[PDB]
Amino acid sequence: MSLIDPRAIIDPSARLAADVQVGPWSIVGAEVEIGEGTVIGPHVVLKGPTKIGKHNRIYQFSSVGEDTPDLKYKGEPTRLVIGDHNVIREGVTIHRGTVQDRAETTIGDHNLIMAYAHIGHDSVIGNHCILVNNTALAGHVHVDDWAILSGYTLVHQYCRIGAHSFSGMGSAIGKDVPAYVTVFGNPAEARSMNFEGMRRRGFSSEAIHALRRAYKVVYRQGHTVEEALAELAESAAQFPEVAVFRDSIQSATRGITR
Amino acid sequence: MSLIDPRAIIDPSARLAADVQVGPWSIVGAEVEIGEGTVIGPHVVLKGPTKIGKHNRIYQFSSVGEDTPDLKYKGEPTRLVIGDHNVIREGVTIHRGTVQDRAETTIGDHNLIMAYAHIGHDSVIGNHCILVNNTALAGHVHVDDWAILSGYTLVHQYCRIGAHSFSGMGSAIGKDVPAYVTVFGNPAEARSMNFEGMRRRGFSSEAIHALRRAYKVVYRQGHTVEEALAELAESAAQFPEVAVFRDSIQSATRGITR
Amino acid sequence: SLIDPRAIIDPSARLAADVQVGPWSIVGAEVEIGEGTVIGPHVVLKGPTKIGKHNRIYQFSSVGEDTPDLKYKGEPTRLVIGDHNVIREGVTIHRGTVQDRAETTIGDHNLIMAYAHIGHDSVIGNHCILVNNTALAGHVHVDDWAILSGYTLVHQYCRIGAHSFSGMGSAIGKDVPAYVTVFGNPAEARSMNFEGMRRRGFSSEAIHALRRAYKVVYRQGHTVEEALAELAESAAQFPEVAVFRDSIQSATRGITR
Ligand SMILES: CNC(=O)CN(Cc1ccc(-n2cncn2)cc1)C(=O)CSc1ccccc1Cl
Ligand SMILES: CNC(=O)CN(Cc1ccc(-n2cncn2)cc1)C(=O)CSc1ccccc1Cl
Ligand SMILES: CNC(=O)CN(Cc1ccc(-n2cncn2)cc1)C(=O)CSc1ccccc1Cl
Repeated sequence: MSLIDPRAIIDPSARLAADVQVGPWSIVGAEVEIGEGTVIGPHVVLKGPTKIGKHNRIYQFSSVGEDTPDLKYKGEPTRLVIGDHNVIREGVTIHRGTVQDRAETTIGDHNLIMAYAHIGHDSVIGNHCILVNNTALAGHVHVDDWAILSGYTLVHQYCRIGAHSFSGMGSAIGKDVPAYVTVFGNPAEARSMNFEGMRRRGFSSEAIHALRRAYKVVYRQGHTVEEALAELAESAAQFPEVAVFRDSIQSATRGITR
Repeated sequence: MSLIDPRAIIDPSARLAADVQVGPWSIVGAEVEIGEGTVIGPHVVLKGPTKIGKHNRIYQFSSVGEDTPDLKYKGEPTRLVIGDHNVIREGVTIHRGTVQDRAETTIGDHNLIMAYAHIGHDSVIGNHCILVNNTALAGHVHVDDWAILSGYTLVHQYCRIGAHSFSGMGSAIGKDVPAYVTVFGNPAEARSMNFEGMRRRGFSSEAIHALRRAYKVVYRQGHTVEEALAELAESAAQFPEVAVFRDSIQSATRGITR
Repeated sequence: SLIDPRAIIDPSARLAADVQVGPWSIVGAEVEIGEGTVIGPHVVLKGPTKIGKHNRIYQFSSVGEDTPDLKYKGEPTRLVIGDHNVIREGVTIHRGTVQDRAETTIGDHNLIMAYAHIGHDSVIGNHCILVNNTALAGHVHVDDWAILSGYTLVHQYCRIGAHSFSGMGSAIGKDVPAYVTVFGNPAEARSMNFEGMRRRGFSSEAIHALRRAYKVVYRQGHTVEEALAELAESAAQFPEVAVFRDSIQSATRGITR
């Protein structure tokens, strides 16, 4: 046994750390860089320019670093960056960026991306996220830390998925999801907050209550989004956790001079 | 000429019956057992401990016997069991069980599992079922005989799908589906009974009528589930087919002491 | 050479001189591939299949496979693909059945994105876009310039009209008239694909005529028969409206009442 299967294809211009493993019938294309302790399964296609960090696991039938088919993209040298300790399951597609945004699709650390998920050009994923089977980010999607997207969740171009937020299965998301919020259906509707998530992060009980009141201000009291932001000001100064929620709504809603 | 492609990989500890066929670039991992007359296509990944029965057909890009990514599972030696005369189409994922249930994902006989379907840990499928393209069982799902799940049907953890039942396409099922019942939408709603299915099994005309009346008792007459079960008692003693229906509702609805 | 030594080419396959085939791809019996086409790695082609010129087919695609429909009993049905198509990763395309025309057919300049499914006997025109995980159950006709957003599902026998547009996660169970936009599960008509008309450089008079046509069919309490009658004037005035009328016409025979 060697760590790189003789049946794999490694481009001369690829750069692999010493203890990387690559399974049989995998392609590591030009300008792919792979960090210490990462494991590429069999039947994987990597394409560049792509940087993959340390201790990742990528499973069979995944195409990572492919060009978007968007007719916007004309063959420019855009990037894909993946951090550390990620798991990418079978059949996942991840596309590199486009020059019209930041020229980079980026993924953080400790993420779990389950089978057949799609991560479109220019998307940005944080840390500790979970994208369940067949979740699809159309492009330019920002997913902040600890978010969970249930299976077959679809996200339109440019949407922001907030920290600790949660989508139900078969959700079709067309607007930002504020931090902590749970959404369901097609089209997606806000229902509650992800209290399970807050429990696991060990939030105080006072903070959990504050976040429920915050939900009610925004969603259950007839406030416009402007009026809600004003009402949340007190509660956001009292609790770092509520400030995250206010900040996610703030940055979603410029509006127009009326 | 041998029936196992020289380009395939067969683990020393795998056990294949005499006339098994394996296509090129397929992996038959450690502790996989394959029965008489089964055909593995090209580009298939089998992983163990897995037992596959006789006269199965498994198509390209399928990963059968993989570990769930559920953070619940910590690497214990769980099983997958597949029966006889099944067809598993391209890109299907089937996961082995978890110690927290029965340590076994199990599939019966004569099933058709179409492209890109997912069968989660600890799920149990009976005989003569059809899972259409991209049907997903989240885990611990029991599918009883002759069920049909239309394309892109999603099923939450722990749901029971009844015998001869039928889901429409893009269904999102969160509670049990009684036998014979047809459900549609996200979230799934009961609509009618799968009379097409009863026709194919050659049910008597008296039994079909009895099952329609049974549907009406449970769904269209303002009965509580307890009151419906009581009303069905007569009809379930008269017809084996109605007993299947009553039994599926019975075993769905312990409830809580009120 | 342009054919990877790690690929498998059946003796009975017929490849034009400058076809490229990636490693670990199978070009099965009775597959024909035209000038300038590129097959990626890890592709499975099966026949009888005819693929035209300047196509690009990506990894993990199974093109020309038999339907699993229990209707089909192993007869030699066909798949035909035209010119300048792009088929992205993981796409499945099935050949036809003897119970229809024995042929699944795809035109020119189409883009079929990852994990899309094209069921037996479906017919796709030109310039269409099927986005990730779009699924045509079978016998589906998609006319020119249609766009099906991601995870759009289409029931057997539906006609998707020219320039029509489905929103994401649409579940389509009846015909979609030309130009119409539909959304949801079950799919509902909302408006017309004006963006699409802009790109084709339709006249401004034609765009207006098509909006009025939408209103006749959908927003004025007309039966479909009454709408067709009302559209007759406007369809003679504008080729673009005739496409719309014709899509509704051919959707609605009905029964003698
Ligand atoms: C266990 N809970 C559920 O399965 C509910 N869930 C959210 C969810 C799922 C998984 C996790 N984690 C897994 N490892 C750690 N966390 C967390 C939340 C869904 O996405 C349901 S749908 C589905 C589920 C699985 C496969 C296909 C489909 Cl379609
Ligand atoms: C033939 N009938 C349908 O196709 C209707 N239906 C239920 C259904 C489907 C198949 C079967 N069988 C196949 N062999 C025997 N039975 C029976 C009922 C759907 O799943 C439509 S959606 C769909 C259909 C096909 C591919 C992708 C998608 Cl998304
Ligand atoms: C950029 N436009 C959108 O992504 C909106 N849209 C329709 C659409 C999409 C793309 C195109 N084109 C691409 N090249 C040329 N045209 C046109 C219309 C969706 O389908 C969203 S969902 C989706 C999108 C992509 C992957 C997975 C999924 Cl789920």
